Amino acid sequence: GVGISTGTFNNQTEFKFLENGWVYITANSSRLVHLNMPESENYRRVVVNNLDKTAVNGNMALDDTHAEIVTPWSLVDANAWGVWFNPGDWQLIVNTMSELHLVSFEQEIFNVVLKTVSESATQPPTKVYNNDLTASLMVALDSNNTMPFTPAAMRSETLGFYPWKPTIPTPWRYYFQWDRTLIPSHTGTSGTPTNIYHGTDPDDVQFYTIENSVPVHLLRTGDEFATGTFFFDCKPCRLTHTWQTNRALGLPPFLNSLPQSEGGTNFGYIGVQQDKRRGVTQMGNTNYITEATIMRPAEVGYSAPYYSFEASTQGPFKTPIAAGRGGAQTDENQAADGDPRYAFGRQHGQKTTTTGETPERFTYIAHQDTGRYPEGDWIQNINFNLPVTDDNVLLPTDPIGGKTGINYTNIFNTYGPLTALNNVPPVYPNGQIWDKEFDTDLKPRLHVNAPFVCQNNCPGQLFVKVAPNLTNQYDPDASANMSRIVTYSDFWWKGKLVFKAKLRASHTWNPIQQMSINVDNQFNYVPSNIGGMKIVYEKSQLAPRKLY
Amino acid sequence: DPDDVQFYTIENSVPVHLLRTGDEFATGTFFFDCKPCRLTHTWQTNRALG
Repeated sequence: GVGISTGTFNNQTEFKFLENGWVYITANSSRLVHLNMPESENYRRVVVNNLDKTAVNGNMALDDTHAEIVTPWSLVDANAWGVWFNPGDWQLIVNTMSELHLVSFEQEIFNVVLKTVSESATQPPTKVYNNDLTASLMVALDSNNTMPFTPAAMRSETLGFYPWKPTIPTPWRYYFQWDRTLIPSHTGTSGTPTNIYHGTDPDDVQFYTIENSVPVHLLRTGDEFATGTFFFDCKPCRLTHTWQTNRALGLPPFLNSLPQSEGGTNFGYIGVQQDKRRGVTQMGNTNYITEATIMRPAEVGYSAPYYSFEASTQGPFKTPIAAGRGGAQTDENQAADGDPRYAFGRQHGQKTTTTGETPERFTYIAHQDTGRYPEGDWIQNINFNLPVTDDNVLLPTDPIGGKTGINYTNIFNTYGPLTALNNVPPVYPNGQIWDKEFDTDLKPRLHVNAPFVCQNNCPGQLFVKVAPNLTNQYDPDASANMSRIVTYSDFWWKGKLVFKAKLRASHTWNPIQQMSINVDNQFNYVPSNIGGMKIVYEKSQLAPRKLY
Repeated sequence: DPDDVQFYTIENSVPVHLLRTGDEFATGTFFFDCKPCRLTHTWQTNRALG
């Protein structure tokens, strides 16, 4: 009814401990959601073309040209770690667990309130907020995944990360097809490179509408909507990282001389001359068995062309890579291609009491050592005469195409049948949790954005919208915009996300890395004297494991 | 890198059997799950297909 509540607030995280070292993690999330009525009730096909920016030679990487359908609907997206876990729960998970399973997800909308705004004619402005007990809220759940999948984590537009802070949903839009050509250039290129928006292919037009594809429920102040529990079919996510590169696989060489004293100046020695050694190499025309040349079971990681931009029908885009740079852990200033960089706002971690549009940002330097250090690679001739001469080696310091700032490693690819690599780690709090699997016939081995990828399906997207609230003057044949009563809705959203995790076991003599509170980071986890909050990023794969 | 340190000891991880002259140790049978290995070679390159 009007005065009877329809749900309960719940933002607890439960850890139910099962048998055999498995724990059942239930993450409850409750938010207050604020929804204004849409700017227009119509679907728009809007094109963006930043010709002014890309007209400058050398700015081709700044292309923003695209076509999208702007919809009158809003998307309630809870696909982010911060939506479900506070830093304490994350500390518990990433310190005490070894792997994580995504089990189930359900959500509901309850305690719907629809209000209208009226403004007086008094010379000093003044407005009064009133209830409309008979207005309705339009709620659509796309359980069959008919609409384009638009995870809001990519744009930092999920629900907020604080239970005590009200949140807003993101206006929903999806991509419309377009053909675009952009010929690259550089500062000093003469003429105008071809920079043209070609329009849309009729063969690819897909105009989706919520009304035609999803059942829509009209919720009044006494109604509630529950989605039901959806169960995932995803692979487990490891909460441990690998440290072993190819150089640390297998049996080390036997040391025939060992140090007799402590100190860094006292090393051990193999003793056997390098060409006289025993072992197996994949170099059939050399007798040198060294740590670099000895054969290994397979390859860990792969070189990829970095900051490579590929063009297709829709224009240029960056070639994605599955691993971060080498040596970035020692020096963050060297973090580059492959290290995901997150920009977010006051709803998602930025200090809630800052001023200005500048976002908060961090680059995630994962603990897994699966990357490459291209400044240390080289190619040399098959003859393999050592020391190698100038003409017989291609160093990263050598130019390609006459460019003094491009070397062979920029265009280099060593992905092969022998490559082994890990899934992306969970990035807390701004990282996406699950992703939908591509509908290609041949599918990618992993997604760079979410650690969980949905094989068959995963939960339908939840769309909300304030039902039209018309005045007495509505005329459907009038060309101008609709005349509506200024209406907005506040409703309560509750979600339940269920995980299954395995408690870790101490395998080594030494203690592993753990997350802790310390004097430097202490104030990152408590409110300021004027109510300000922030959620800094936490690494997930703290503990090591043996690759081989 | 401290996050990668892994010091293993046999005494802390494996049961250890002390054997005297009159003792013996059998491991039991382990059964594999590997794929078959072919004792034949292929000769066709792309130029000899079809």
